[PDB]
Amino acid sequence: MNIMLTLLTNVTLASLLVLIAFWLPQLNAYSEKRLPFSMKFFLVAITFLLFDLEIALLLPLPWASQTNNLKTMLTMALFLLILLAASLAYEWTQKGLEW
Amino acid sequence: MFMINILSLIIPILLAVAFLTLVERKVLGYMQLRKGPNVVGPYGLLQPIADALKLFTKEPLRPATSSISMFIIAPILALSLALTMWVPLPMPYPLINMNLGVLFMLAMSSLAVYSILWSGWASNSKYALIGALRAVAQTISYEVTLAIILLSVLLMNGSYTLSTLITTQEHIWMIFTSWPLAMMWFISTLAETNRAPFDLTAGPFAMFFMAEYANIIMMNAFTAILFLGASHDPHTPELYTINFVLKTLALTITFLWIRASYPRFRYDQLMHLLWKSFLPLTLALCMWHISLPIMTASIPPQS
Amino acid sequence: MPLVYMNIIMAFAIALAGLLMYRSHLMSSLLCLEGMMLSLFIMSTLIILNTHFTLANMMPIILLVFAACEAALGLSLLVMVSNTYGTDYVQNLNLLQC
Amino acid sequence: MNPIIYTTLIMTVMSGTMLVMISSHWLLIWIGFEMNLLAMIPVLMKNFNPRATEAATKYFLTQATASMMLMMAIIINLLYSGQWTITKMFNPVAMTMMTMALAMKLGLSPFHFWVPEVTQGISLQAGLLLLTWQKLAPLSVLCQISQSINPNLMLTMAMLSILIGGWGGLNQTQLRKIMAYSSIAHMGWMTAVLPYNTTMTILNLLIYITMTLAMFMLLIHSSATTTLSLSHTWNKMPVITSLMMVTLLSMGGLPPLSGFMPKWMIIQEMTKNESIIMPTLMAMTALLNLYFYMRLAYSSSLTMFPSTNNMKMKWQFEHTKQMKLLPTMIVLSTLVLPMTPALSSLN
Amino acid sequence: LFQAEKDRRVLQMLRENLEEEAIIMKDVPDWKVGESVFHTTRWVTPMMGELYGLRTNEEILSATYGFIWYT
Amino acid sequence: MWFEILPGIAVMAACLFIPGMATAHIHKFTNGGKEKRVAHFSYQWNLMERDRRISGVNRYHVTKGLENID
Amino acid sequence: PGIVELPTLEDLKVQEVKVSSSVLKAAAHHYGAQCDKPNKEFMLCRWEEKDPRRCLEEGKLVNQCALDFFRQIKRHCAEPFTEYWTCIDYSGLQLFRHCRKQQAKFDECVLDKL
Amino acid sequence: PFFDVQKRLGLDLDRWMTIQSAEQPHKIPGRCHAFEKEWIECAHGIGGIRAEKECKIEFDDFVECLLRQKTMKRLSAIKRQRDKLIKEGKYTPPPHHLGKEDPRP
Amino acid sequence: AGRIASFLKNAWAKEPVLVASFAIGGLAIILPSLSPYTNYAIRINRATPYNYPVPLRDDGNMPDVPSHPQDPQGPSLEWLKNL
Amino acid sequence: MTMYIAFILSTIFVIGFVGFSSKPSPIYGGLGLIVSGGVGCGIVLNFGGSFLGLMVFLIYLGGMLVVFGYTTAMATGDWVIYDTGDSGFFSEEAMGIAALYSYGTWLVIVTGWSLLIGVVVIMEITRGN
Ligand SMILES: CCCCCCCCCCCCCCCCC[C@@H](O)O[C@H](CO[C@H](O)CCCCCCCCCCCCCCC)COP(=O)(O)OCC[N+](C)(C)C
Ligand SMILES: CCCCCCCC/C=C\CCCCCCCC(=O)O[C@H](COC(=O)CCCCCCC/C=C/CCCCCCCC)COP(=O)(O)OCCN
Repeated sequence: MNIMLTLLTNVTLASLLVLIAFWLPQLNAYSEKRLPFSMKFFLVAITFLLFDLEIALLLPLPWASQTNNLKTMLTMALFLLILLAASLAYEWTQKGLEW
Repeated sequence: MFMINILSLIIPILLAVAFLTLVERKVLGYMQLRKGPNVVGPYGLLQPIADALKLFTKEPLRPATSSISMFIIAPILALSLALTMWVPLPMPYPLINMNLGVLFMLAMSSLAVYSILWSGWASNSKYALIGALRAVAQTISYEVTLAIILLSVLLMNGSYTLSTLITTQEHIWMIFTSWPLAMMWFISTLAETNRAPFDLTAGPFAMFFMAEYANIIMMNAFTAILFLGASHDPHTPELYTINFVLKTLALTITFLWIRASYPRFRYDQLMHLLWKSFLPLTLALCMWHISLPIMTASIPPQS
Repeated sequence: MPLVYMNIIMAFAIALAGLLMYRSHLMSSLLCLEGMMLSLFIMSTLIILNTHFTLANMMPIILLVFAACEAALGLSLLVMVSNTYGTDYVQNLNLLQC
Repeated sequence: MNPIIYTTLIMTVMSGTMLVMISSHWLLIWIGFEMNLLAMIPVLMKNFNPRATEAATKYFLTQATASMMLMMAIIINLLYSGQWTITKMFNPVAMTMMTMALAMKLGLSPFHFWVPEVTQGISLQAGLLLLTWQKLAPLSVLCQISQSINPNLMLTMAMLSILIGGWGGLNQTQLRKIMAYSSIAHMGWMTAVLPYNTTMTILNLLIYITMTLAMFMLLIHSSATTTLSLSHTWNKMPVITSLMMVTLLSMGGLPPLSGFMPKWMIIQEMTKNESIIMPTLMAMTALLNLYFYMRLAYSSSLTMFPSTNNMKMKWQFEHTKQMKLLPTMIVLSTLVLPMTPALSSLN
Repeated sequence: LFQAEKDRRVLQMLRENLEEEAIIMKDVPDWKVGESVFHTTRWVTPMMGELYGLRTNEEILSATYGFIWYT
Repeated sequence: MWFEILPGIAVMAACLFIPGMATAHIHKFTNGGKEKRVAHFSYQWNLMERDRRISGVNRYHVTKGLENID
Repeated sequence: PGIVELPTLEDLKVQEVKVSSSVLKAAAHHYGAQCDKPNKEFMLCRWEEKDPRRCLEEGKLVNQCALDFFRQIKRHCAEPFTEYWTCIDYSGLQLFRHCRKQQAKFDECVLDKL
Repeated sequence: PFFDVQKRLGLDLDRWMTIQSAEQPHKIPGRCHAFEKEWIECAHGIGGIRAEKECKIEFDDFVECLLRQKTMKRLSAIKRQRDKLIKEGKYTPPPHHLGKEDPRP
Repeated sequence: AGRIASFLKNAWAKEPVLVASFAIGGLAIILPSLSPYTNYAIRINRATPYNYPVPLRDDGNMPDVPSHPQDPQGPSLEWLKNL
Repeated sequence: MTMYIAFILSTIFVIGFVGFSSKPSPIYGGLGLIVSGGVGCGIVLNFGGSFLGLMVFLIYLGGMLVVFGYTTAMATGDWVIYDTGDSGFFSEEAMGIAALYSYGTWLVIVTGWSLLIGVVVIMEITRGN
């Protein structure tokens, strides 16, 4: 309820102020007178997507520290971060981070 | 009285960002052996007002061939997200108390790139499209390390609740516990908002401009809450408010200082910077901050 | 089985039908696939939360990660096809025929 | 690609198949399918050219749609019963969705359209892998839930696959499309006995895998992808052509060859369940597969086609690389009929 | 103490629902008052709609979304 | 001189002061002169609900002491 | 299939504990120390019977024991307890940490009296 | 087909996530824990065909707990009859159901 | 030994970020298995009561189970207080 | 009762799905899918899945649809089935999600291997030659 009302107020104020900005100077009269598709940017976007997926895997860490199985969770988190570093290293050594 | 609270949150931010433009020209001017605006108003105090009036009265140059839909949607989304980022923050008490406030801010920052994408696509120009693609790639690249650093820092907090950051830093700032993460976080917040040395790129222009400066001030507030924790007394929150605002002002003046001090990077240079210096160190420090509470038996309480 | 589940299943069916139409623009095919996985995420999350089955709170995350990886793979394939022909039109993939 | 990367990708494909085969949780089976799909694409696109890219994108689209349908079936099954184990399906609608997804993965009719084009686009090694190894996981999943399948739908798609393969193989001159239609027909034969006996399905799978391995390895040895190119094989290596003719006769179900075993056992098992009409139609339709096998044998070994002058240089050279197990596969696909009662091992 | 209060409150709500149900369904021919939908006689925790089904909308909405919407 | 930048910084400081102080004052005003009660974890939400049902005026912040136990 | 049996509204009548959450939190430690036996009897019956309708008498007993505890508190240590729960009610999180002084006052008062 | 590697080696690769009543973290119970437990204990060691034919009562109760079709049907019928009576005008809700009651802790 | 020292000295120059990253990661991997406070962290996690401790039905054969919380029987938390 | 807010959100979800399923002007289809994803996130959040809804809204919207738009730019009844009790002093969803590192070792292993293989596959496919 409160969050819905806050978002609605933000959107309403932004819309009102942008529209008055776009319409206040529209009342007075004036004159009123490709291909390249670089591959590197796509690789940057795909690398961002994959790293974002691995980050999403890393996100439940603050709650995983209270499990009473500390050794197993530490091993698994270190494993995830090690494979993240391995992905970065593989893309580094295969000339995937060049311009 | 919730609408009154919402308005008393929204309006002062716009006034602050309106007077932040006057403070930026003054600080830069004095760093350049000159003065800022000191004619319009007793000390340039009316300069922000004059600029706003002139901008809202100047003709808008609609491309006459662009898609009007995305053209009008982009500033709405930008300003709405910039204003929404403010609600979660605790100064000392948040307008809305969220359990996953930090995650909410991360999600909003993730959305923030759609305005750039839509403005670049609807501009009806190939060069503007190239610039927009370049900016979007830089933004997503740096938000990666923002997220990783943020979770590494929160590993000492115990949750995603923003109010818990005040309790965590009751005796000592988080700056002393992990300063390298703070350094990389500050540089990443520089790169996120397209501030020098990373600034590689009438109405709608005014709207976009307001959104950027509100994002700058919000980044400063989040950084101040995260790394320089002020002591909060439940029977007098005004002290916490004063300390938090002073720290935010100092950090914003620090961005202005950094703008006045340095040249700018190339694009390949900033991509190499991130992907080959910040990401490896961020991963190593994330491993270290995962291991440290277990090694020292200092796991934070909440679960 | 209440009406919300029926609405989500209808959304999944609509996304599947839109995928199987192919007016043009393989990018729209990928968009339909991602709509299908989003519908799957929503409906599985609702099932898991309603029954208080604590241990399957993992599964939506796994589904999201795997489907986004598949999305990246499909995007790469689309980019290669476009670089081959200059456009992502469906009818340009007629070299192989039954 | 790099041999290390190729070996890692092949191991990932095999590990995804094994993960499907050994897991008891539906999510893990879905994960195995996703892993197999993810590692399969570079193997198909190993030799980069527009045809391989088109085949890879067609295969990706089909498999992604099938995986989405399978995930939806799993979620519906979970909704109507809080179970994740691969057992009785527990729901009529969920079962129908799952059966179509597995048929799309296998290429059963009417979801057969992608197999010939994907096989034609890819090379012979990728075709071998796709037509042999990529059938284990869906067939194992179908076997695990064979007590839940509606016999009408399974038998309908099986008979449709047999008819479609028989008719579509008659029109082909390319060898890879012939092999694809043969695979479709054999899949249709395999899935017509799941409602009654899964051991027959596994026996047919083993026999077909052996025969297909022998045929693809022979085709790789004599590097021909068209009928006319294979018609030049007698002028250099007639033994290969004779072995290929024997293998083709075996693949047509002619006794006393090995290929007669699966059809014989499936007919006998289906007759035990008071089913008479369908085995008769199935044999009548397999006659078409035998016909185009005979046409290939006529063009290959039983007659001598004209040659070219430049074969004289090829007469002077020997194959640098010899494929191991080719001899074993030929013998196993030719002369194992007397060992038929060994199927009781639950192969 | 909270457990005891919760049990008493739930039982009271169930009893009031039973009383109003007995009053309302008096003229329905095949209806049975207070009939279970389970074959077992084991106690089953009631749903949200079993306790507030006949109550007003404001407290239905409260008991459903108050904790979620409280920020 | 450099202190001529101070007026703008002071205006910014007051503008940034307004939100937090306003929120704290509204929280004290609408919660009976005390801090707004926070409810994560669904147990202290039940505490708030019980307080509201005990007060008798449908407000949780109306605190019932030992005088009400008779 | 079957009829669900429910106790009458008379069986659910009991003198309720009409103190708020802050008072309960302030008195919780001594309440658990003193009223342990009826509470544990009730909770053992609750996890053994798995039925609320089988545990009403123990609920009435725990209500009575809590009432006796609070009557003793009112009789002997009214004002230190009042100040302590005034603390606990002021805070938004109801933290014990903020006025350990009043906690010490209440603790020494109850130690001297009861 | 199915190669039971887990049962051969006692590995428990994925069995922990199969059912509601299998060792949830912090001992958090499923909504239909008792019904599924009863159904599983009924059908153990009996085989699929016999489990389906003989343990139908437990599975029916489990499905009723899971989807609550019968309960929602009964509540909808009760509410519909109440609406019909209040539209006709022979029934008035008590103060308990009109918000005028006295709440209890 | 000389080759490794030369490699480390050459990597510390012109590549300090990677050297620091590898050092920090290796230390984070190695040290937890050697620190004695990880068992303390596990024990602290054990002592955090999230659930209600359900009492046991007394049958006269449980001398180790306390009858009241103040009884000496049962686990103690004096070690946590001393920490 | 807000006139079945869950029902309204579900209808908006289905309408958005019909909107982008017509496949007009893939940028507009992406906009429709963004709206549908936001509505689904709202549904999950209103149901009680705060963390999973935030995962939708962050990962899906801000990474995957953003990459989709980037690539495109390069080219030319309720409230009744609910529970009765409380959860304790924590959220069951967070506990179940965090159990991934203590219970789901196998899941973590297979997912990490799949992600690394996906990185390698993307590199190999995009080499070209
Ligand atoms: C036996 C054959 C070995 C050779 C063949 C290997 C086949 C492929 C490799 C994958 C299999 C690895 C086995 C791991 C199975 C997971 C279960 C086992 O490890 O026990 C876990 C213990 O976890 C272990 O620490 C996992 C360590 C192994 C992971 C580290 C390296 C993994 C690499 C494997 C291949 C991945 C890619 C290659 C990387 C180089 C369970 O912990 P536990 O606490 O008792 O019980 C949890 C339930 N509770 C919560 C109720 C208590
Ligand atoms: C065992 C721990 C594992 C986990 C920790 C790691 C976490 C994060 C670190 C990994 C991130 C990915 C690493 C990617 C590796 C890329 C290698 C590379 O190609 O770099 C070379 C350059 O660097 C190299 O020479 C390769 C690596 C050099 C060795 C680095 C350090 C090796 C070990 C040092 C520390 C040993 C232990 C520390 C003990 C210290 C005492 C306390 C090429 O650089 P260019 O971009 O082409 O620029 C050159 C043009 N001017």
